[PDB]
Amino acid sequence: NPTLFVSYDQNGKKLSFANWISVLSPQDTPFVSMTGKESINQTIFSWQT
Amino acid sequence: NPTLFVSYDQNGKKLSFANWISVLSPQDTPFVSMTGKESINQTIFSWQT
Repeated sequence: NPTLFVSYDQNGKKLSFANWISVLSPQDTPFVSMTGKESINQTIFSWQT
Repeated sequence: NPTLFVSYDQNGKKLSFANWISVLSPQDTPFVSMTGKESINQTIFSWQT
């Protein structure tokens, strides 16, 4: 094999990959977290004022 | 036309109203929350100073 053995002449070398993923995702949701839930039956709802 | 049932084609529909009414007309009236009232008989009253 080549005279001088260096990192560029290596085959079958492990990847040294990282076992995680940078999940940089904001999901605060301040509004929906305090609005409130109310079930309905139709696709159109109305109210009086 | 389509034998399947779709919201746009439904005829008998329960409106699913809100079951209340919203009114914001203020009713504070602080000046009426003063000292109590005083019943009288005649349409003209008076006092000495």
